[PDB]
Amino acid sequence: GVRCSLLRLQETLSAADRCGAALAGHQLIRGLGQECVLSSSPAVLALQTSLVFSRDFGLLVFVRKSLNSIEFRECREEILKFLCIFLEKMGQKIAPYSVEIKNTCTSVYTKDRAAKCKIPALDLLIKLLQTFRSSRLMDEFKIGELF
Amino acid sequence: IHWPCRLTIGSNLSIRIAAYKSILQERVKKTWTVVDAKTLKKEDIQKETVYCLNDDDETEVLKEDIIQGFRYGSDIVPFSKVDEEQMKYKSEGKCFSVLGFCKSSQVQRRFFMGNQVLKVFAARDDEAAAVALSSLIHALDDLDMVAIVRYAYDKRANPQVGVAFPHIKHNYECLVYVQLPFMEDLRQYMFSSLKNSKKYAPTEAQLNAVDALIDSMSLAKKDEKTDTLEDLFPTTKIPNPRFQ
Amino acid sequence: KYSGRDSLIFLVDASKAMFESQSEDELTPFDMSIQCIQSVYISKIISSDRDLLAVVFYGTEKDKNSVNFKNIYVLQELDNPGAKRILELDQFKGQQGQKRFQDMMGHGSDYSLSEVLWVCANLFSDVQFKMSHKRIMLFTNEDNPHGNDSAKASRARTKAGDLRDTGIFLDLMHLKKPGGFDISLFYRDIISSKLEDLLRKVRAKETRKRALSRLKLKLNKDIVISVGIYNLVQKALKPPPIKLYRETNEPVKTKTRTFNTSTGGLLLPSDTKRSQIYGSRQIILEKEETEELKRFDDPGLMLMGFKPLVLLKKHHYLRPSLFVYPEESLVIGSSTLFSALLIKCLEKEVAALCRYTPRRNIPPYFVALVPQEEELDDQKIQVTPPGFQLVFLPFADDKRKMPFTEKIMATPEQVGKMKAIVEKLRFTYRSDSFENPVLQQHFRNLEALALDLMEPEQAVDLTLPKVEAMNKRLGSLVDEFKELVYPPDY
DNA sequence: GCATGCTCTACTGCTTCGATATCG
DNA sequence: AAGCAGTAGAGCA
DNA sequence: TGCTCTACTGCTTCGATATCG
DNA sequence: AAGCAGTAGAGCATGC
Repeated sequence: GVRCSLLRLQETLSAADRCGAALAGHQLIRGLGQECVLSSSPAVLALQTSLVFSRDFGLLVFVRKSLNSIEFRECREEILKFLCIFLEKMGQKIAPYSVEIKNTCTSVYTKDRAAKCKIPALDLLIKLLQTFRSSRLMDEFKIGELF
Repeated sequence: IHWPCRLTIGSNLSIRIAAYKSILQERVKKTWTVVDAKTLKKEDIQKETVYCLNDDDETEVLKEDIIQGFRYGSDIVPFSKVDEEQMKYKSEGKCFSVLGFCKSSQVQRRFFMGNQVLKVFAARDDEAAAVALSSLIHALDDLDMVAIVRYAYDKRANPQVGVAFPHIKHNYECLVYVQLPFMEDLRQYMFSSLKNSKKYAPTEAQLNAVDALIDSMSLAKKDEKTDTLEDLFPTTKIPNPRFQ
Repeated sequence: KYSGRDSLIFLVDASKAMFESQSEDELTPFDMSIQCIQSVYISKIISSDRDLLAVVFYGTEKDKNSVNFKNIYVLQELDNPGAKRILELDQFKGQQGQKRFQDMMGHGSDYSLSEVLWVCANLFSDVQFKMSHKRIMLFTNEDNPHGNDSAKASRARTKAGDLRDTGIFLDLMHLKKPGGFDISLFYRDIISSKLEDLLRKVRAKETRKRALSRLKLKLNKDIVISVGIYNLVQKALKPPPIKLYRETNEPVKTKTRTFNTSTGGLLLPSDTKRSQIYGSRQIILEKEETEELKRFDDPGLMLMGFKPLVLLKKHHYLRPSLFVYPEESLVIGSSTLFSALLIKCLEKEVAALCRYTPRRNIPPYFVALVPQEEELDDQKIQVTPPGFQLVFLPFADDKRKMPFTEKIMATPEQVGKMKAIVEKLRFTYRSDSFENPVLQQHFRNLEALALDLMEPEQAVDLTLPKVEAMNKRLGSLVDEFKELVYPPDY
């Protein structure tokens, strides 16, 4: 289900003729958004909060590897719409998994061009600084640059 | 400013000529100097621009990097300027030459297409050239014969074609230069016909309503017992309201 | 439709004697077809640079097609005109190209039938866009290619009928196997020679159509009509100079800011004001203040009287002239009021006078509306559309003053000579073809970088006088017109 | 009783791009 | 930004 | 004072830059 | 201007 679809997304990146890669990316992200949400058990949820975040094959890596492109908007933008509700479908099992989210959203905002790819990816960062009004991590997000 | 040039026909009809301008678009000369508030001096602004190739986390570069690239087909092609300054069009000097003629006055009103009009007057100073030019326009007067004349201001300006209309008036006999289109600056496009249109034909009482509106809103009628025309509201003598 | 695109497939018959020299040492039809295809691409890569252009050779020895037939080799796919496509394709020029095509694909086979038209239909069907023109350019010389088997003839005319059904049309640009058009054969079953359009005639054009403003003309206060203000003579010029980085070969994406207020820092739109100086005293204002001091009216046309077509002298003009037409976003009937107004203004030769405010905040301007009745003919010589036309009119400091106090009379010994001279130089005007030297040589000079053949290519300019052909055509009356009455005599 | 769930179309805005005024 | 022809400041006689 | 190199100078042409439907 | 796309929000049917 998941990580098989993630390597299906990786082979969606690394293939040829980048229009079928666009169809596969859009349908795979909007199918992942369904195969994640049919959970009610703590087991796969506790697994997913580390399953969606890895370094060798991941959603951050997938966003940044297809970011120098004028082709792929309706897939990466769907990922960024989906992580704003990742922050609310789950609570604070993302507590150290958010500084790279800050830099992910700042990169995807300051490098891409379309406005529909800058509205959900700035809904997200505002939602994150809203939910983490707790003690730590406000020094760990670099405010003196983010201002 | 007195304009000296020289008109040619064929090999040698070298008429020393004076040109002057005429009606043109008027522009206001003063400009809005941007100052900063609460100081009332100008020097507190030092604008900058950086030619910042980011495309990533930001990299800000100095000047000495810039190739003026053009677009071709589906890509960008290089080679900025000294090469285009060499392999541009050589303009070989100014000219007020004559290309050809036409007895048929077939330069009509809806093709004039310039932003100025140039009164090419006459010679001065031993005006054998000017009496020759008045002979030329006194030959062009008798029939509807037009003159196609090629102009350049200087080496900088692109050369241009234009029409030289004759002007036979009371104390001055002049020629007036207007521009003309090159065959990139047209386009023709099919619009639907309104005579043989089976849907949008009007009624005669509607037509007479139009005619009553015209003859009640007319501004030009002949009077003063010699039946020369007097016009109400001559829309040429107004001062400009914008600078006022 | 407005965002519609057109499509063209080049189907090349390089089979039997077309690859031969026809035993003629004068011209070769393969190199002629590839020259014509290169001319089409090399014009439409700056003329109409968004259509779809494909190249397909048939009768070849190998095969390359997605239904996997035999003898049929598609080469490229439906896309833009590209420098890569022409630099790839020009490897088949001459006998060196004949041998390179021989070793690359080969030549000669029992060529296809209906199946190549099936390949064209499966090439057009893939494209997900709005095709508006569906044409096939066939480069062939034989004119009974299946003159020994009638089943293939019947199936080929059947498949061509089913290609005509869905909206595909072919125009075979005839190569010259007999030179003159003596093949008066029976190829009427498929179709719906002259090559000069494909050869020369379009080195610098464009294609476009917009409307530039949709305004409304109000007569009294309540009678409104809706007109689209088209533009018909537009002064095309050279495209903008894109900026580019040296090493990575990419655009630069500049940015711009404002600071150094005798402190440094960084500024905003609000901290700074607009200003002027007039001799000794200085004015300061806001940006809304300097944008609101030129504020008169609302966008549209305002009827301010009537006049017949006799006072306006064509000494008087200021700008180009637009063209107003009865559009369809007020009511079904504004066309009818415009048609009645058209008929009356034309037959009583009267012209409207209006004030005209172009968009949301511009000072008003006086225009004069002159009617125009259409002209078409038997063969549809649609030279004029029916509708009204703006002429602009000057105000005050447009008309300057000359020195102007000079009036000398000449002698009438020159008028007959000059009448003979202007009857010697008489040519009937033009319809087209007076193209632009600067833009033209810029086109050729940009060809000579990404195509990089030798040098700047041909650069003739059809706006120069030919004094050498003027002298003999005029004759030796230049001296008598120079000194019949008047010597300069130094 | 209003507390909820569900569905189709006009108001707002997006994006390209052609023109236009304007600065240098 | 980049020429351009009258208008003079002062070298040369 | 009489002549000319030259040191301006208002004065125009064009080329690039936001503004906007 | 030319076109697309979303969606906010008022209008169809059944609920502690």
